[PDB]
Amino acid sequence: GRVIRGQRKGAGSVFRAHVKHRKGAARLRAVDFAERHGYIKGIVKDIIHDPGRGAPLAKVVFRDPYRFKKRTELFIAAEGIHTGQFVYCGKKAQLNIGNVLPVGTMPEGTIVCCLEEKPGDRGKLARASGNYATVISHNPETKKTRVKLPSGSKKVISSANRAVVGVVAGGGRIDKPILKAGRAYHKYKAKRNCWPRVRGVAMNPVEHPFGGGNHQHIGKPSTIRRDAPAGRKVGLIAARRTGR
Amino acid sequence: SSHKTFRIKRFLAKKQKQNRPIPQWIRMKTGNKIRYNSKRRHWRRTKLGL
Amino acid sequence: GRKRPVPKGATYGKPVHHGVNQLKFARSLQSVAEERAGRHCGALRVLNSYWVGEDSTYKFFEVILIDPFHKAIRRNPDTQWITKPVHKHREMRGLTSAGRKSRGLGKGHKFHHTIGGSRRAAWRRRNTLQLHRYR
Amino acid sequence: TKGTSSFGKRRNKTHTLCRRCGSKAYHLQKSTCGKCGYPAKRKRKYNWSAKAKRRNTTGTGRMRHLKIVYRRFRHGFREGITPKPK
Amino acid sequence: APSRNGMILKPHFHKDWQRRVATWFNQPARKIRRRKARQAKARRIAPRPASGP
RNA sequence: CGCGACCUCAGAUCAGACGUGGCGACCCGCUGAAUUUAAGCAUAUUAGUCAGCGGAGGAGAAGAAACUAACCAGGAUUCCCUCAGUAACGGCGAGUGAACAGGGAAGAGCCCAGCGCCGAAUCCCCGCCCCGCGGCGGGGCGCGGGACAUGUGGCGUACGGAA
RNA sequence: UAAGGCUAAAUACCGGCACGAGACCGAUAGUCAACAAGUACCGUAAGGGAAAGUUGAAAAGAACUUUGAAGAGAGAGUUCA
RNA sequence: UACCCACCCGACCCGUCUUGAAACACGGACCAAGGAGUCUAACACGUGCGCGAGUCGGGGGCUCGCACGAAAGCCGCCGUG
RNA sequence: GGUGGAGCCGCCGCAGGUGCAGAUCUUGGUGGUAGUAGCAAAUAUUCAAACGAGAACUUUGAAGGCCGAAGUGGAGAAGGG
RNA sequence: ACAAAGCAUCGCGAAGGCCCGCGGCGGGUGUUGACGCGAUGUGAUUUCUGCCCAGUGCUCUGAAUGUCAAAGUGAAGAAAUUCAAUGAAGCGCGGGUAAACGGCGGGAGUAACUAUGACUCUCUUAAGGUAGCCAAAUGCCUCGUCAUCUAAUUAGUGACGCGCAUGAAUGGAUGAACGAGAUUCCCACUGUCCCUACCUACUAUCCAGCGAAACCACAGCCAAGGGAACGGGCUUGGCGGAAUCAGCGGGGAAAGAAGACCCUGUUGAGCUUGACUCUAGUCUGGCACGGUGAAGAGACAUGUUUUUUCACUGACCCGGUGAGG
RNA sequence: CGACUCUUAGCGGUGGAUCACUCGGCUCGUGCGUCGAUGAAGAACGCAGCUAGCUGCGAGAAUUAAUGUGAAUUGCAGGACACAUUGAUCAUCGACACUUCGAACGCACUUGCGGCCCCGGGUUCCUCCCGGGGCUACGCCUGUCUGAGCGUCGCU
Ligand SMILES: [Mg+2]
Ligand SMILES: [Mg+2]
Ligand SMILES: [Mg+2]
Ligand SMILES: [Mg+2]
Ligand SMILES: [Mg+2]
Ligand SMILES: [Mg+2]
Ligand SMILES: [Mg+2]
Ligand SMILES: [Mg+2]
Ligand SMILES: [Mg+2]
Ligand SMILES: [Mg+2]
Ligand SMILES: [Mg+2]
Ligand SMILES: [Mg+2]
Ligand SMILES: [Mg+2]
Ligand SMILES: [Mg+2]
Ligand SMILES: [Mg+2]
Ligand SMILES: [Mg+2]
Ligand SMILES: [Mg+2]
Ligand SMILES: [Mg+2]
Ligand SMILES: [Mg+2]
Ligand SMILES: [Mg+2]
Ligand SMILES: [Mg+2]
Ligand SMILES: [Mg+2]
Ligand SMILES: [Mg+2]
Ligand SMILES: [Mg+2]
Ligand SMILES: [Mg+2]
Ligand SMILES: [Mg+2]
Ligand SMILES: [Mg+2]
Ligand SMILES: [Mg+2]
Ligand SMILES: [Mg+2]
Ligand SMILES: [Mg+2]
Ligand SMILES: [Mg+2]
Ligand SMILES: [Mg+2]
Ligand SMILES: [Mg+2]
Ligand SMILES: [Mg+2]
Ligand SMILES: [Mg+2]
Ligand SMILES: [Mg+2]
Ligand SMILES: [Mg+2]
Ligand SMILES: [Mg+2]
Ligand SMILES: [Mg+2]
Ligand SMILES: [Mg+2]
Ligand SMILES: [Mg+2]
Ligand SMILES: [Mg+2]
Ligand SMILES: [Mg+2]
Ligand SMILES: [Mg+2]
Ligand SMILES: [Mg+2]
Ligand SMILES: [Mg+2]
Ligand SMILES: [Mg+2]
Ligand SMILES: [Mg+2]
Ligand SMILES: [Zn+2]
Repeated sequence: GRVIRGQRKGAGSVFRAHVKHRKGAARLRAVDFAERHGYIKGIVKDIIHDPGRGAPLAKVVFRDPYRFKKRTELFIAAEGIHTGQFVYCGKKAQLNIGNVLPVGTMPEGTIVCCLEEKPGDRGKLARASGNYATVISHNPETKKTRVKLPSGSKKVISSANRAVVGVVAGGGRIDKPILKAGRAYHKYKAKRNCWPRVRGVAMNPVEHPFGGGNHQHIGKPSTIRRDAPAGRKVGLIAARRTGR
Repeated sequence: SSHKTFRIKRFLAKKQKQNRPIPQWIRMKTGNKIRYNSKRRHWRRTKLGL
Repeated sequence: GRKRPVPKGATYGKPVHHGVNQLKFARSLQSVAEERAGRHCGALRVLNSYWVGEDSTYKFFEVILIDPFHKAIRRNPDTQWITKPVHKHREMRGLTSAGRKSRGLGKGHKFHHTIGGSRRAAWRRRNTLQLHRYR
Repeated sequence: TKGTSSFGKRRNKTHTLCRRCGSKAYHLQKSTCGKCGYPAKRKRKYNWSAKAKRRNTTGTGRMRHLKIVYRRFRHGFREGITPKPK
Repeated sequence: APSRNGMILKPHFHKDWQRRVATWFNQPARKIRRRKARQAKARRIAPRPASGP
């Protein structure tokens, strides 16, 4: 009868993302002469960290090669980047940690992060806190390249798009146990209102389809059609297997 | 409130002058039906229209 | 077409009015253009419209409008009937070429409803007990 | 404690005086009136409580212009003329 | 509930008649509004068949 | 590499106008239920109704046949009597449900486009004078503008019309 | 003879201005409202929403004396009452 | 006959639903004013009256500013129906 | 008979919003209950004078007391006007 | 009880997952990118997590000779039409999956007291309950049997286990710390009790002052009888003495509320699903916007149709920037 | 005859029924058929010699001029007026006037900020500053001006 939590995360307005103190988008410096033909320069200012993200950001100062000014960016810092390092960008850049190149240039097996899935979108893939994406193999004509993502899936990408070299800094954030309910509330209090999650079996059948009963049992198979209406589509969504 | 707007202060200015009683010679005019004001207010009971 | 705006399927009531998806609009798409054209320019007076070109997603009608208070219309007769205040917003009451066809009037055995003035004043005359003074 | 105890922490106000209505109806958070509907250009009358309709319609105010329009018409709507002098 | 040999009587009052009832107390005053027009038109076109063409 | 037409399209506190809102009994577009009835109910019914929304006028809408008819034929629309609670509709049930003819109130008819003819024969706004000015107009005079040939004015529109 | 257009008259009016009438109601009736009524008052608000007519013909509405702190009295007077 | 009192005999509290109410069934402290089978349409039968194989009645029309009139009277309209 | 101060009924016909004990009826009024329940949360008052028609309750003086600076003290916000 | 850390599955590489919205080229997650987001289940740690894919689900580059509509094509007719061929998704078929929903049985003989039965026979199913645990908050019979604790125990603790009807993330077994959580026993303590007593304050009490309400047919002493089958009134007895004060809780089936139980009603609502009838949403086909060029192929025919595949870029779409090479 | 209680009556309270009135409604007719950016409907705040409310009005504010009318107004004052006078008062209303909101209109709703023009003081435009007046909303028409375009060209 009611509208189940999960249906409500869409309207927002409470279930909305918590973003006052966030330092700004973690982007990748869109393209020009410098990226498409040369090797524009720039130095690292600081490694300030943003709330709600395990990776530290880096304010990298280039200088705009068209008007006397100083463009400043926010790169997801590759592990090893320090303050004062020179980060070089573009096609003619050389292969070492923190230099953004086009994946077409660097050899196979290179370990990159903050990759783009379409050319120019300023960095989308493999940028979480400790993830990387290994370049697999090239294809000179058709200008495509095969890339392995942290999920283990392999994706064919156009050789143009760029990606910084190295791994994302802050690896192993999942290794230390949260260890107390305080540290969880205190952790999501920087991301959005998705915390203490009530299991459906504890709600009355008007609020969640797994409800009701004189015992706290589910009642119907917890695997559910992918072609489900919103509101039923709860539990194991379109599970192919189910079990360890 | 002691931190009043101007529109709010005017409103109290008008409600504070409607409060007085009826002049006693009114009770002398020819066709009267009025004895007592009957439209008076007292700040403890019937708070303002606010 | 039209889509019945209820905040889900959500048309409470008997399963006859249960419908949301497939229903159509009473007026035409041309009499929607003339409306939006004369709704913008409240000074001007809609006269008539025709078709120009169409898409899978669009239909481009194009509308002739007239300025009721320009002396090249006020002085020349046969066009000063648009100045008279009777004709304010002809297309809002369904008085243009396209708008009138939705009202479904005409002569003959086809147009029997709307045999008074219009489709409303038709049955206003049928659902009235004519209780005479003398019975 | 839902009464006589919660009826105590009631300091701040939702509504105030509307600049068009004159009624204590203006919603401060929502910034719309709610008896006429203020920032909306049209008045919120309704065919749907006729008793509220007849509380403020033509004639219930002063009609301080309309009341002399009925006067002029009755006589002929003339203007720019003065009765014959003495 | 029928009783013992009447008619079947489908009377049309199910809809809402009380609202749209048209009483005819104008009837004798309309006889007079028309009568003046009938006369005022004949006096307006004086030599002419009052009945019309 | 400039200048000039036109076509599109901008900006003006440019010259002059005009639109919004209110009322809402009657009126015109659209939207549109459920109580209720059926002794349950889902079709039906309530009902194209209440509410919602838009728009007017002193009345509105309608209106000069892509009609009615089958007759020895009638002749725009609207209203009243009538047709008739009838032809038809309908879990053919509850219930719904018109028209034509006839009598009467009233009675009025007309324009375009096009096809053509006519030297654009046209219209608008400026500037000077003559009259008129408390519903801004007429008369004249101006190489004062502009619209119009991608189409203005006169005859003409099917009852026939032009020549 | 469609795909374009104009049009008075009979026709409708629980709003408005201005009237006229009644086998109507007569102050718990008749409009919520015969009166400072959509007023007093309630509700944050949408909204809700009352009670309450009559001295006499003329105020001629009781001067004065007296008891009482005073309210109230006793006489007196006004009045057809 | 009606006021008070006395006596002898009789005598349970009304309204209601109910097979059955004084009921350990329910409504009812008391008193004032208000308060419930209405109008319309459609049939049906009975009854009264006019005319009678006919008979109307409506809408119209002809006669008023109504005082009484938004009445009454009249019309191959009276039969279009 | 009385008080009351301006209109009213008989008969023949016509028309109704036409007859009240009752509906946990509506509105207004008034009882019995009853001069009853009650005027019992935070220890506390007393003497003299003043004023006054009138003092357990005002005011001044004196005495006893409590709040005891996380106040029953000194200032503000919102709210009140 | 919930939450919780922890453990665990599940979807998803962005024209994506989940999700909102009436509608947009609309919005949330997303100032995000698998160490992220969304969807669930269990609930620290320790120790473990057993069998079952037959059922219902979910899912699977899975065969779709099963069926199957709109159009589409084919044929007869004069035409409405009628009859053909074909065939998308889902349905049918086949794989996987139980940390998905959930499931995990019944009989006889047989050992040297008796009994019991290692052992051996059938039967059935998808496996037939494994490790553990138990008269537990889960045991009908039930104050199960033994012991212990008591003078005495349906209580408690401990063992026993054919357990009406325990048991493995519908989690099993444990368990330090913690608990206004549930029980049992002992020491200390006590007016809880034997068995009550007195003392204090505020009341009540009386007075001056001021003054309500619920309730009320009429009312108010009993026995028995009858009676709508328990009277205050009626019948017969008993009896009856004004006006009241403090108490009191036997009676007025006392007041408070048109019974919350129950039953009826062709009266409803909340929730559910294998009820009936539908719907938003989503999957699939057709048609439209929808073009250009290229090869090539089958079917029919002796051009048509089906078109398969690979290109193109002008619609269309997404990406970036202060539209700078 | 003690008090209380009950019934009835005489009077007295309490209460407002009945009755009689009625500047009000309801109903039915008739004539008319009258809003607003020259700023409406509605709202706020003001305005009387003594005035709170209703009503009437708008800083010219219980009205203004004008025209009829022709001696009041009144609760008390107080008054002008010469009642041989627009002449007191009322009615009409056609001259003039119209605080702040409001479609509300420079931007905003605090009542705050501005801009652009003018005219006073200030200045001797010296910019403020102070005072005063006129503009400055959106949409759209016709025209006008200034433009933009590797749009179509033409001349070069
Ligand atoms: Mg629960
Ligand atoms: Mg559910
Ligand atoms: Mg208070
Ligand atoms: Mg005629
Ligand atoms: Mg309008
Ligand atoms: Mg029914
Ligand atoms: Mg029924
Ligand atoms: Mg029903
Ligand atoms: Mg239905
Ligand atoms: Mg219908
Ligand atoms: Mg409506
Ligand atoms: Mg018209
Ligand atoms: Mg027309
Ligand atoms: Mg006809
Ligand atoms: Mg018949
Ligand atoms: Mg119907
Ligand atoms: Mg021509
Ligand atoms: Mg036509
Ligand atoms: Mg009264
Ligand atoms: Mg009375
Ligand atoms: Mg009344
Ligand atoms: Mg009286
Ligand atoms: Mg009286
Ligand atoms: Mg007397
Ligand atoms: Mg019984
Ligand atoms: Mg009994
Ligand atoms: Mg009962
Ligand atoms: Mg009298
Ligand atoms: Mg009567
Ligand atoms: Mg009575
Ligand atoms: Mg203390
Ligand atoms: Mg102080
Ligand atoms: Mg699970
Ligand atoms: Mg398991
Ligand atoms: Mg399976
Ligand atoms: Mg076992
Ligand atoms: Mg244990
Ligand atoms: Mg014990
Ligand atoms: Mg045990
Ligand atoms: Mg007592
Ligand atoms: Mg009892
Ligand atoms: Mg039954
Ligand atoms: Mg139901
Ligand atoms: Mg089913
Ligand atoms: Mg007495
Ligand atoms: Mg008396
Ligand atoms: Mg009264
Ligand atoms: Mg150009
Ligand atoms: Zn308002």
